[PDB]
Amino acid sequence: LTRNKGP
Amino acid sequence: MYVKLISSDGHEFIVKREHALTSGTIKAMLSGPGQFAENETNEVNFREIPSHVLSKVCMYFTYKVRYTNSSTEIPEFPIAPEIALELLMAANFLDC
Amino acid sequence: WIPETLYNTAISAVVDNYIRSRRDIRSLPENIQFDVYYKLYQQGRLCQLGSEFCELEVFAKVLRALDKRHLLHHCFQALMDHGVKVASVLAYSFSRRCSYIAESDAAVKEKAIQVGFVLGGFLSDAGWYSDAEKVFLSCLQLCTLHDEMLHWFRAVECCVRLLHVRNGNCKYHLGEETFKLAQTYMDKLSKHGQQANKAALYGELCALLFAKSHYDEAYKWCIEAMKEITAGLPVKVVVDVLRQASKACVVKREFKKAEQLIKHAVYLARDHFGSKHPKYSDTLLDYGFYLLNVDNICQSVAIYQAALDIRQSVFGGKNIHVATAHEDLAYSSYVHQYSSGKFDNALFHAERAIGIITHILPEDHLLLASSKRVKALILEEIAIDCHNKETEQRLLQEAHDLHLSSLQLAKKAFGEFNVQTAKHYGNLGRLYQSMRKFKEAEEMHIKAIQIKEQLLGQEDYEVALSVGHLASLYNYDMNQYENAEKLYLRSIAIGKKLFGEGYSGLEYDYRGLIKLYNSIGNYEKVFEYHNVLSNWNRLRDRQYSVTDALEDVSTSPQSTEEVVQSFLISQ
Amino acid sequence: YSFSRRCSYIAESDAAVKEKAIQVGFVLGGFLSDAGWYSDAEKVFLSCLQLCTLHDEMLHWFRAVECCVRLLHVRNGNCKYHLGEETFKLAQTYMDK
Amino acid sequence: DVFLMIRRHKTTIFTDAKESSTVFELKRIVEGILKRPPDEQRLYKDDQLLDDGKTLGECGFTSQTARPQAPATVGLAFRADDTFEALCIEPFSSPPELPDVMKPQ
Amino acid sequence: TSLKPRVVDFDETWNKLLTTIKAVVMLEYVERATWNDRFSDIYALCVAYPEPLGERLYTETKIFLENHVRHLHKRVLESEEQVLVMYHRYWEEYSKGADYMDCLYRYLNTQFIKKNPLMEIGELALDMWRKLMVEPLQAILIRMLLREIKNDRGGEDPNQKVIHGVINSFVHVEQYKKKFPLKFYQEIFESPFLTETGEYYKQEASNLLQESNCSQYMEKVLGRLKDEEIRCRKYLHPSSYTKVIHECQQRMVADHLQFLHAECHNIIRQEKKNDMANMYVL
Repeated sequence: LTRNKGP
Repeated sequence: MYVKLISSDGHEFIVKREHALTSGTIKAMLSGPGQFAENETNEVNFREIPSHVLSKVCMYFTYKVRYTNSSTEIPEFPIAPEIALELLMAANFLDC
Repeated sequence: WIPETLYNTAISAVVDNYIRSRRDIRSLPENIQFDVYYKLYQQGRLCQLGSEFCELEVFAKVLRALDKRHLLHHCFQALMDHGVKVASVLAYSFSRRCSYIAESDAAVKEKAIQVGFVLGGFLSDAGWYSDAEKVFLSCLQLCTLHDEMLHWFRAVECCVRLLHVRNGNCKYHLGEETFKLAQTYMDKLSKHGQQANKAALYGELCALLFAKSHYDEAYKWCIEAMKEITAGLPVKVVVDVLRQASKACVVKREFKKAEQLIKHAVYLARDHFGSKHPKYSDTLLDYGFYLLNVDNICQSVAIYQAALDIRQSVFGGKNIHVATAHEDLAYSSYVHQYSSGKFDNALFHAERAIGIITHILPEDHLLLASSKRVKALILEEIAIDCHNKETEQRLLQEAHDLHLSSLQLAKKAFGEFNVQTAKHYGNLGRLYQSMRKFKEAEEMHIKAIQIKEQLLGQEDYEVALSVGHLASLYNYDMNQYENAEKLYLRSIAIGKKLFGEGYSGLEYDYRGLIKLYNSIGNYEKVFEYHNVLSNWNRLRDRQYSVTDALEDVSTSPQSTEEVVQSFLISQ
Repeated sequence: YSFSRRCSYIAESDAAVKEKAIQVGFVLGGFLSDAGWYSDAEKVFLSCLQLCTLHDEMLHWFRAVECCVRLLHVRNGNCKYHLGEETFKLAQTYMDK
Repeated sequence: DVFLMIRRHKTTIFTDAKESSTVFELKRIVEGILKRPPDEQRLYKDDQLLDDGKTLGECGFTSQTARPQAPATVGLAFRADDTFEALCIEPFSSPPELPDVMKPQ
Repeated sequence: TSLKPRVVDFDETWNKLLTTIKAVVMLEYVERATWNDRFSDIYALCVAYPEPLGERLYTETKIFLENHVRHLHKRVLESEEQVLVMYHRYWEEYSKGADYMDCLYRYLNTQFIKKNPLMEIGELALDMWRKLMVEPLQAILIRMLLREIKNDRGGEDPNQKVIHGVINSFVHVEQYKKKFPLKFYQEIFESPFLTETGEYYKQEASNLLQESNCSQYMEKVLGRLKDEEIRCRKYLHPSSYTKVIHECQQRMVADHLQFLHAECHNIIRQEKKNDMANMYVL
């Protein structure tokens, strides 16, 4: 878990 | 206490009034000017319903009144295939 | 044990003696006919029910039973799951009927249009937009051969309904021409001293321009649509315009107005149509879109699932309307459980969406782009949670194939310069970061920033999300901290401006800055970012207060013209 | 369902129509038992047994026990073992008669 | 309980009676409906007079052949002081001739 | 003939229905056999071929009701100073006729109205008796309906049947709306009635103290309150029973309680047990 949710 | 469900053919079907109010339409036809018939039993003319199918309607009345809220298993109403279509339109018109 | 009605008993008997009276059932009253055909459905006689529903004369009398329409939409669906192409046969039969009565008086031509309008509206409600388009094209032809006032109103209404079936089928190139033709007919109406209402047409144009990611012009056109709503409009038209205006306000970053717009739309649908209507499910779907874009995420899953359960009860499986609810609930459940990581219910709804859309739509259709994206996003996040390298490199490969398919569809339809293809680029950048591919992820993310910055502004939600993804790529993966710091600050500032300090996407930026400053220096920044992250967690403890949005809308919030006027006076 | 409904209407008919219905019911229920539709073959054989146990004639016990040796078959395959013992008892009752 | 259709010419009394009840109670029902004396009423069970002494169960009416679904008919005749009258039950009607669909034609 | 969809004309059958529905709503005498025949005519119109003439039947029925209640409104405008008794005489007939007409239109109610903005025929007639009979006579009817109850308090004998029927008629129109089944009663008559009773129990109630002392007043407080209780049973809907009594005692006790409690010091010391029960029931 290093980035945010996908667009 | 009895009503006289006269069919189109002329066969009067003297059935109990409590049986006749199973159908909403007969209850409506027995309300208002339809209840003003003083001659005891009320005559309900059915010039669109033939006699052979109104007889099955009255049998259904005596069937549903006797088999209402029954504790045991209930049998289906015996309806002939050759009368099923005519008794389908008779069941819609009578709302029973 | 209660006796069955003599009506139901005779329905059972007429069905059982079916073929000997199958041509006599068509002589029955309309409600009796619907009950006979519904009894054929209930007994499992889908073959004879399909053989009768493929006939336009039989099905037109079935469509007259409005109160039992919710049954018909179900029955129809079973036939379309039975393998019998009822919608295609009905549309072809209506086209043949129109071709036969092309030369006839207007008293029988108007009758077929009204039969065509109800059948086309049924197929559009059922979701057979490719089959509802033929019916409406035939109706538009009937309005096109002659030129008069009544035919002009029918042509305007038919172009309004034809725009809707060209929007859900994702044919926008024909949709713009449909709107131009509708505008031509309304100009011809206006030159004869008569004005027709433009609320429904401009609402469908707002849907068209929202689908084409032209959010600014869609917002302008939903303002134009809402400028012309009166008390004489049908409830369905007002609901549709309110939904489209709310969605355009959401993507225009005007979250305040969209609140009252979508809440009044949901209340209007729940009041007039009820809690088990497909239009109310559409309102719930748009309300979930609102709640997902507001960062009221945990509530939104409870609204998509409410939307899905209505669309799964009114419509059976293998339908585009239940598939859109599946793909939207799959995304929100992926969004809601992104931090938790339990993508079990999310993947099930994603595979149900593609498993439907691949069955009822062609492989090159755009609804696969919005469905393959969600499944690939769930698959990518699942595989980084499991420790099997041979399974991770398979799930990321499958997600790579799905992202490439979605990108191909988006680039074929919208072109390379569009918001949809750019968020596909950003999703590919995230996937390439997960694939341990560095330069390719950087190129994808830079292209996503370039396309999402000019077409959405410098301070939009989507561009902030892509800036956060690029910052995580530079920080956790590539070690390019000099740019990653600025990108993280930009993403935090934009998220603070649009959403505030309770934005759920700020955690992945705060921890990124914490790690970056841990491995570059300035520990006094690390301590205060730990303090800010603790404050953010404490604020999210109160912002996490779960309610029911069906109670947030409550009962009788405002008036119909009150919400429209409040939206209009604020530009 | 069609067999049961069309077959309950000839309970008071003559012996020829009743035995024709019993033969048709044996053929259809045997087909549905061979095809594996034991839940849909029990109803056929139940209607057959109903029409066999109406008249007090000699061949009716033979047809009734021939119904019951097939109800017990379509109840074992349907895993309705609690009706199986009572079906055996009723078949043994007609064998006693 | 037993269910009957007391038919005379075209009237059809859809009444009910107990299986242990006698013919006198049924004639009293017809008193209560057609206001006729029981002495002017001869009831026929398929061309067979019912004596007033016996019960409905003995003469043939049971709770199995006279169910509420399909009540068993019984005749009725009136005296008119002249040697009574014969049974003149008029059949209801003929349902439309619905032929067998598999008949070769 | 049979109960099958047949091609029927609307003019002849609708004239045949028009005669009997004119008979019903005015409570005239229509033949029972004709009454049963018109059920079959309603069925034949509702499932007619090739299009169901149910919407047309509803439209012409509403047009007939438009021509009917408007005619009754004009007629009751003609009888000036007799508007209350004429309104009640027409209202009893219209209520029973609308009930019987709902009975006659049962097939249109169940198969068209409750399946397709559309109101049931017996409740369309009641809503139309609202919007074309009592809404044009809203302030007019209350002008002397509130006078007769005021006259009854002044020592008169208004008609029990006429007064109770008109006041209950506002509730009877609200029979079908399940949302607010007493809104019309509580916004057309009850709110004007409550203020008018308050004025009669403020101006006249203050006149009791002008010439009578407290001991005489307490007997007279129970005199008017129980007389209000008797007339509540007569001219008032039972849902409004409690709130009028609370309002009446509010405007002649709760605005004079400072005199009662000041006098309450005297009744305690003297032990006036005769008026002790007066303070107990209030």
